Amino acid sequence: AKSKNHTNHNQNRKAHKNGIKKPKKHKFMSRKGLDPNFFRNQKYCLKGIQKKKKELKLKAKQEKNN
Amino acid sequence: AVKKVGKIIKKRTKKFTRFQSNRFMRVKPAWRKPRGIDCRVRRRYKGTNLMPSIGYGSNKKTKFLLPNNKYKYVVKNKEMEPLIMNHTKYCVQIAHNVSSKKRKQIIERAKQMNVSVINAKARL
Amino acid sequence: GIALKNVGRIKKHGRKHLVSKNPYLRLLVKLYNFLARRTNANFNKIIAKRLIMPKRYRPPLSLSKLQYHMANHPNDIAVVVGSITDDKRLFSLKQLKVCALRFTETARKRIEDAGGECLTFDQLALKYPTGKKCVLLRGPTKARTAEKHFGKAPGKPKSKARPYVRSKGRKFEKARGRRKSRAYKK
Amino acid sequence: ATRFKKNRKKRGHVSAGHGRVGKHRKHPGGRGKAGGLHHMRINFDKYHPGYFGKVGMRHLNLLKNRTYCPTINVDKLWGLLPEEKKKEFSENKDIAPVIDVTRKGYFKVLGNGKLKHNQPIVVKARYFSSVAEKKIKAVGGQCILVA
Amino acid sequence: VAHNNVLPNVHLHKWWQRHVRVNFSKNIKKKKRRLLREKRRKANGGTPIEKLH
RNA sequence: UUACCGAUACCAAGCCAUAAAAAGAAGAAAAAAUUUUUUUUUAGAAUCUUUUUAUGAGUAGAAAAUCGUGGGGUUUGUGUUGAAGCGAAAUACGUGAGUUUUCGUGGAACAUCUCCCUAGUGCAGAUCUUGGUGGAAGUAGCAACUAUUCAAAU
RNA sequence: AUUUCACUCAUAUUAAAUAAAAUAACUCCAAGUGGGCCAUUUUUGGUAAGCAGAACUGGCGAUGAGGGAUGCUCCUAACGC
RNA sequence: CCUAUUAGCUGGUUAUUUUCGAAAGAUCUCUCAGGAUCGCUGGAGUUGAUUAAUAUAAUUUUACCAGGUAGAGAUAAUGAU
RNA sequence: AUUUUAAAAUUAUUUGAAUUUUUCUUCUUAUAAUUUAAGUUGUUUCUAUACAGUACUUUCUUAACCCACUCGUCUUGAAACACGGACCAAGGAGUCUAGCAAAUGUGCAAGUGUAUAUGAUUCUUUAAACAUUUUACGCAUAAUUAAUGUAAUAUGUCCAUUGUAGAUUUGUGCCCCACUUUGCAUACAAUACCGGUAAGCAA
RNA sequence: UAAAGCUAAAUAUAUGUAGGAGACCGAUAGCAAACAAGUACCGUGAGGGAAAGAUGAAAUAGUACUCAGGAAUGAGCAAU
Repeated sequence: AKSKNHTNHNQNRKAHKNGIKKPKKHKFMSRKGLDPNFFRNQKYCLKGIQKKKKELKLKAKQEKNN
Repeated sequence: AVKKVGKIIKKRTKKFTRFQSNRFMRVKPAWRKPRGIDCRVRRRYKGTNLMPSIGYGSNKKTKFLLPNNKYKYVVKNKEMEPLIMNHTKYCVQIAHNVSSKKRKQIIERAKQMNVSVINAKARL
Repeated sequence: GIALKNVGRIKKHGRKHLVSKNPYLRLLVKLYNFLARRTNANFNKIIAKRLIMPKRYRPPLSLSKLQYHMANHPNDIAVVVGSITDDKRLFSLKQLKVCALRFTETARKRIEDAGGECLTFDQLALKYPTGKKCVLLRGPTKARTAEKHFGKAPGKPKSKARPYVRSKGRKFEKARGRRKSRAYKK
Repeated sequence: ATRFKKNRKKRGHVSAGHGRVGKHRKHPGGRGKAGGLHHMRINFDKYHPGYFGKVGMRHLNLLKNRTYCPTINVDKLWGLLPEEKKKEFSENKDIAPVIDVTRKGYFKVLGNGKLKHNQPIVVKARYFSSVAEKKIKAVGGQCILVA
Repeated sequence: VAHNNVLPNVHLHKWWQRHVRVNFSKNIKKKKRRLLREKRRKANGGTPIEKLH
């Protein structure tokens, strides 16, 4: 029995019935494997700034908590 | 045609009959929704056993009340206590499985209660 | 006809009634929804909505997390829609004022020994109907195991879905498409 | 509870809720899991990737009774004992509890958790972990072997 | 099989109507055992049936 | 070029249902007789009550509210002054499955819709099966083996 | 490049217009479906076909109402009473 | 008797009303009358709106992009002629 | 029965003024009613002075103008010159079990279930209910690697990892918005830490 | 500490029999069979295998008597 080998009819209407879906567009994009030896430095940067901020936080907390 | 009587406004009469219940004895007059494929009634052809729908329902402000402007209520043996207050709103009908003695006492009580009865002359 | 999406009938999503057929809770929601309708405070509206949620979305909240989250301000009362579970992983507890639906005898004894008091929603309504000095909390909704099978299909690239398996031996779903040696991986 | 079934709502519907054009046929795809690697392979490859193939050496008669070892993290240790004894132990700076976890029915002690600073505890278990031992000895506690 | 379900593992492929046997008689068998052991000890002149282990 | 007729489309109004919306957990009115009697009501059920707007098509397909059937606990009745059923029917109710009634026949049981539990539970069909009855029809047909007739008895 | 501070960039119509734009977004469970066809326009093979095969769109199927005498697809127009 | 064997195939598959409401593509298939799969649909539930905004739009405009179809050619290439 | 009220207009007074220059000219100060306000109210008859009728409401049968192709089915396409159906009454088909998952409701909750089984002046109904001396097991609390096995910050402190938003919250300008305070849940990330495999070192 | 042997209980019963029960079926149902059932009947045989319950309180109330017809049966004023 001969069978229709292809069609693309009604496909666009089916697509637009639910509306063309958009990606969620989140804010941050992961750095799992992007250009290392730069984020390698950046992680140490973040660790250092966090360490300074948190040690100052603990110093203030102690000098206010006696 | 819609029938208008006093305040009760009825939109339809002629209780609907099943499609093809004319030329087929085995099909009883009780209505059903024919499923079919090319079953005419589902297609709603011009003028052929039109089917019931929600739109024919009467107004709930007057829906269940009887031409007596009064809802009907069944009674069996002595259950007239809940009828004393609403005698202007509920009419009473004797249940068909009531003997002559009990029906006589019920009719006696109801007549002096001043509440109408539908089948007053039942089995007498 | 008209050119209207969904033929011009507004459709919401959510519970329209409490399927929970429990007289005390039915009475309680009759109270809070009335409070929300009369007042203009979002607190009552939110708590009335939250008393309608299914059993899987009023989750237990542990004493440790509750105390940790009140550690910032000590004078307020917590309101949690679900029940609060006692945690044996905690050592000591300090003066906590809570309001939940159900409890656990161990948690009740622990909190009474701590010196707080278990406020039920009736007491909450009688005392603080405007939501004053009350902070609203809820336990982890999605941490339940059935969510581990959700998300991307297990077998999707970079998917983290637990697959349904009879056990976790060395012959149950560990060979093909999960290690580079046997065909591809993930 | 039979009238609650879905079928009791489709008595007058010809197809009984199982389709008209497709029709309802006995075992359409094939009996059981028959579609492996021939025509149902997309479902297996999408939901149970590692189902096929065998990996690993062979344990002949495992006898699971040998390597049975329930696990307890190091933080739950205080929660094991009653809270009043917890209060008295916390109060006194001269007495420390001894928890022979074999009595409760536990064998190994694992290092997950956060103990209470400056309080020694004696622990007796068939096995220990290095991090658990480090945590225990960091607060004056002692790990005691038992068998 | 249909999408995201566990792989079926039913060991019913052979005849099993031939071997199904439920136990309605649990409680009455318990009562019968009670009566039998009570009679056994009663007939023994009061000496306890149990033995030291 | 005007005038016209012409839709289950359009407009205005009424009613139904769905969805949304605004809002809600305790007091005397009128009429008729003649100040006093009579006459009708005097309402508060949240999966509810009042009100507003919009919309209203559907096979395969899904969900909700529903209406019935054989039983079962539970409440409360009917039954020799005749129940169950059945035939005809109803100024009868619903929108509709159906319910409820009157008359006749009948001669011993019947329902629960107060809430619920359960199921061998709802039919037009499957060259469905069993049992019965049609038209076709007082028609085809009652044809081989040569052939019977009269009088009487019974 | 990051963090914390400065300062402040129409926001009173809203960094163009217009929007019965939140009837959205997401997650879960599941049935049917998986032979199509006609129409204006474009177009492949064949002389052509109510043929075989594609393309953007609309219908039919899944759908009746008025008209084309009549018609599964044409025109008007989609249906509570 | 095994056995009510198996059958991707034919026929059938019983009460109402309301609400929502399709596909006949695409990948693989000892697959082409079937099936799994997403795509289309319903039900459920959650976060955000209820503040004529912001996300959002089969929309247009302002700016800025990319193409080589019709058309035009034979003196601009190639091939003709 | 606490918007059939307010005003809105009209009449008849009064108030000051005005202007298009006055009998529907306008703007209110104060008064009493009208309704064009604030969804149709009144008048006269008849039914009719009767207890079933020729009237009145309704069922049925006949006719009349208009319309209407045998249903069910597979099918792109059914009324078909596609197939089953002479007729009637009764019976007649998504059920049951094991296992899993999801949704919902309920109890309990870091525990849960009391299994086989045990005791009882329970022993028509009772083949059900009741009850279970200080680790029985399943499922869960911790994962991971073929595997010997190994096993979640780390003792500065009963703080409990860090961001961007984000519900609430305490207050300043008992009901909005902008300012600091807490930051649920979650979403997108970042960090550490455990097993595994790499790589460097390696007693 | 094999190549010899014995033994009650705890356990199973779609057989036969004898008791007792039921949210089971109610005469096309329920076992094939509620009754004269593994009977009538079919096949030379292995074998196959049905249909058929209800007067009435009491038939110790089962249709007496008259007329008409051969009798069936019918009618009565006759009769349960």
